[PDB]
Amino acid sequence: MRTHSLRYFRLGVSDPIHGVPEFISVGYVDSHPITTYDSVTRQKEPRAPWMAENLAPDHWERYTQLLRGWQQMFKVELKRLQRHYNHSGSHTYQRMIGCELLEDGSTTGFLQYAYDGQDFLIFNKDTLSWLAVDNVAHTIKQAWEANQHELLYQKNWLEEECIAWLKRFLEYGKDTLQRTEPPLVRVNRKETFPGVTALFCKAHGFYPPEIYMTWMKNEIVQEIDYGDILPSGDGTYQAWASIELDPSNLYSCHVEHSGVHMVLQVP
Amino acid sequence: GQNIDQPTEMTATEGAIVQINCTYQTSGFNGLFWYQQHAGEAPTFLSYNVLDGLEEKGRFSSFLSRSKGYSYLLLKELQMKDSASYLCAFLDSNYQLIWGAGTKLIIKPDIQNPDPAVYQLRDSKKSVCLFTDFDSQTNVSQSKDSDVYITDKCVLDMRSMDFKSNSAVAWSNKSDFACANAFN
Amino acid sequence: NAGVTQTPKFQVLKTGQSMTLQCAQDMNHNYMYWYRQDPGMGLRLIYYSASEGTTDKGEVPNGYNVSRSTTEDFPLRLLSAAPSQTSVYFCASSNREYSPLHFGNGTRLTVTEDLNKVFPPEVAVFEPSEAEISHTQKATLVCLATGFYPDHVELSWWVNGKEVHSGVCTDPQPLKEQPALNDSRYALSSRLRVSATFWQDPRNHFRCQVQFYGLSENDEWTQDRAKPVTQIVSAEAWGRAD
Amino acid sequence: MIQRTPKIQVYSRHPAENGKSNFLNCYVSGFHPSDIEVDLLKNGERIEKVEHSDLSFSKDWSFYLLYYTEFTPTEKDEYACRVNHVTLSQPKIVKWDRDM
Ligand SMILES: *Cc1ccc(O)c(C(=O)O)c1
Repeated sequence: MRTHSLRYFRLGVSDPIHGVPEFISVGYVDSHPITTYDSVTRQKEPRAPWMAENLAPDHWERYTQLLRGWQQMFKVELKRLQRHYNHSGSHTYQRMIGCELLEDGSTTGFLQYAYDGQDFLIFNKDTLSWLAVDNVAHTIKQAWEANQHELLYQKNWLEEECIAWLKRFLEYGKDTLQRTEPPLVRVNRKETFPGVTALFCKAHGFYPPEIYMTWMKNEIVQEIDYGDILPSGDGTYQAWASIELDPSNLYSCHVEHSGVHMVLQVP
Repeated sequence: GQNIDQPTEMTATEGAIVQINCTYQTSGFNGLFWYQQHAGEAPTFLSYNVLDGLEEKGRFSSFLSRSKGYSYLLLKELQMKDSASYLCAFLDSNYQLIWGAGTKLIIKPDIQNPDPAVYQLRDSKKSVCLFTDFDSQTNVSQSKDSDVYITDKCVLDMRSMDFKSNSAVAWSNKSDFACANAFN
Repeated sequence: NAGVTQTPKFQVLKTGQSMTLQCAQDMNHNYMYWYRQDPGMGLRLIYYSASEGTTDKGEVPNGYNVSRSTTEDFPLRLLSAAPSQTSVYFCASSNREYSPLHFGNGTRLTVTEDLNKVFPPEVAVFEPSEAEISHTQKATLVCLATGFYPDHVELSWWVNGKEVHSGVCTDPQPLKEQPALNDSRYALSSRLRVSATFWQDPRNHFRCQVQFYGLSENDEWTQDRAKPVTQIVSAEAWGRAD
Repeated sequence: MIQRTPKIQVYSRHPAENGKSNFLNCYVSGFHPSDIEVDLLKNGERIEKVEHSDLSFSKDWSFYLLYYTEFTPTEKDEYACRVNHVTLSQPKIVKWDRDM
């Protein structure tokens, strides 16, 4: 079994350039987009066929209305923050909320905000308190903490509602979200410079994107170069890990994916 | 957001305690509310519960059991001014606010010295009868005779003599109609 | 902040008439709501608005429309008055989809096939029983408002031309004078109880005022009887030793 | 105020082979603010048939996008990714490594 997650992001931009939406909301299950809304379409829409097939029109109609409300609230919140900081011109405001359902059935829930892409306010649903990065965040923290009913609302949403939505969507998208595409893994020798050979352990075609790749000696090798886990464009991912050789040890690439362990020893 | 139930009406005595129960069924829940609505007035916010347990402010408490789908509003040291409809409502997963049909709370005054009597009022240049000062355990039945009108029991507070009294009024156009017998 | 302002408080309509109920709030609330309240059921949502510039259907939108061109205002429009629309309407606002609702004072609305069914109250004050005075040293005045339709009245007591509340009990619901008829006229009773000494002082003037809500001075009228317009009907009694 | 310039990585869906149908990916990530322009190039010229994901959100508040086009690589065909962003005084060009 593996962790699954539901996340909703918001981006507000004040005085956006022509085109740039004032407001965007996108939902994700794991790495997959499931929902989109923005200030231009003013519609909440599925971003996955399995969300479209399983949620009737009245779902999208209702969340369309909620998102129009949240869009307006977001615009006011940013305008107020800009006033507090005495900032003119275009600034950004972001929110992320979500939950994880782990293997054991244990859960996490989180809610935070950024201003100009930097941490502003982080929720602690166990102490029912907000971490504020500066004086202006502390001012917002005070207002929010004085509303015990809203904090309790937030705790409940993160712990019960967010998890119930995640399980509903995981079932809808089961064939996409809970499948395994095992990696195709190979080892390349490359002379990177005269008399210097590097070994590349390369993986592609794998889903989910979480993967562990390391190099071992006969012990884990030090100074291992890592490639990012990158989307291949077909719903699968690719990644690599390299070492440079000294001009006698035996080296082996170790890869773990979705509960399968593989070793490529290079002779 | 399926169903919500609360009793149509409850009656309790001044100075005592009443627990108003509200049950709900839903897959999805964003909190349960109680509102107070005085006769002819707007509902006003009383309480919000979303986690399991008990909140108290003054003479009012609100309890929520998530697993049982159960809330109660507890009123202690009941006062005549607590006479009102109490509306239970909950938010489903989509913030749909689902309202109970309301509980009408009737408060009986504590009549220490009941002095029940039927009086005839001075006519205006009709004949009016007043049943007054009876104990709060007495209920006033409507008349059989369709030419004889009888109001519900009304509770009056003479703060000027720190005195409470029940009354009902009866009237008729009939030239054959006696106040003495009008209330049974 | 005034909270939610809803007008009018009372309206009678003929079948077929249109009507706008006004609702405004000065609290900068995003959410506004229209409900109807009918006996034996929970509030029913007609329409709501999540924000300035959007609106959506509630559970019973048919026969009604709304607009939300400003944050402050959420007018409800009855397109073509029908008897099934006889109800009490409440406007509400909330800061958010999950925060407490603030309600307006409501609109009691009656729709009749025929404005000839509208009648103002007759009002009469009945002076205290001499037997009550002697037995209790208290004196109960009764006020009777009879023969009115629709059941759109406010009964107040005035002593020496100032409104009083202490010692008053008014029936919470008008009674039907003919409970068969669907368009029965109504009666309402109220008591004011004072000390025998207060009733015995001839310096004390007692006044029952009934504010009735009916037709407008603007409405057409072809009955012989006085046009049954919104009007105050009152009766009075003076205190007296004896 | 902290701007983050994009990370720009160019690669093929599959191990490239001359005369073998593939997809050319340009993954632009770790940037803030969100406004970005991305072109795929073939011998320095803007490719017409290019698809992209919607703007995507990372938990560190930066954004990412994938731009890709169907192609068949040769030996003398140069592919690149050209990116502009407020952090870049001129568009940045990243050449495809033909998979080393
Ligand atoms: C569709 C949806 C549901 C819940 C939340 O919180 C959002 C958002 O935060 O934008 C969106």
